[PDB]
Amino acid sequence: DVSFRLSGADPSSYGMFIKDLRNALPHTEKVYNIPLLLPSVSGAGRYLLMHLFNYDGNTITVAVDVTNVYIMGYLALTTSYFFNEPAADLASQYVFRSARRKITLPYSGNYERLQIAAGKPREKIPIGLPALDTAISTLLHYDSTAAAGALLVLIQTTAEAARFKYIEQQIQERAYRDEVPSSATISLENSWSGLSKQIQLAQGNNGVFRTPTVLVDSKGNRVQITNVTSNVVTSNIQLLLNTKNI
Ligand SMILES: *[C@@H]1O[C@H](CO)[C@@H](O)[C@H](O)[C@H]1NC(C)=O
Repeated sequence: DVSFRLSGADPSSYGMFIKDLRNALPHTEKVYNIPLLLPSVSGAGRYLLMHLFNYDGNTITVAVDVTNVYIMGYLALTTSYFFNEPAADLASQYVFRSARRKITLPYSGNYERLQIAAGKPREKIPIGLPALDTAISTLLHYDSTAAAGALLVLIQTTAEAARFKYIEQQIQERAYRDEVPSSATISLENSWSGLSKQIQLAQGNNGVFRTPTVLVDSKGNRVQITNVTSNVVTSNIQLLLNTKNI
């Protein structure tokens, strides 16, 4: 368990939640000083439970695969909800078995299918701590269209912030006012797998990527990352997806 309370939340307590989230993910090595997530984990140890409390103190518990930071499903009162995909179905064998009923959401967890279900891309969905409080409250009342948008908010404010310090900082800036994610934020989210792969390939290649990774920077400009000396590698990314899962 890691925990976050929106009641009384500020940039510091959110920082501590994101720190806790990162520290709960097991790893045996660092690659260029960045934790390398495990190739796999067998049984219930695969999944971390995040306890989130909205402002009024209602709670959901979110199940996260510790090898890839993917949200598999969540529990809200006595009802469990899982994405419609095999990994989630497998997770439902291990978490929230005490739920009185289990609902399978009518989409998978990937951004493309979530955006379809929600009626909108995530460029247009404001994120922040208030949006996170809203998302928690939404997931309490099954509505599958509303839940898709809530889940885009949740994934970005939790998993994506764990992966990148820049995104954590973006959410901290939106502690008391939501705002659509920066282009750079979207870019990083979409590049995580690729960055993770190229950082791993750079080991044995003198710190140079085999294939450059294109990102958008904080001013809106398209930039190529070619090696591990980039600030994206030294001072941004916090977790690497294992190339075994790429
Ligand atoms: C790698 O990227 C840096 C930016 O960090 C750039 O200035 C430099 O020319 C590149 N160095 C190598 C060894 O490719």
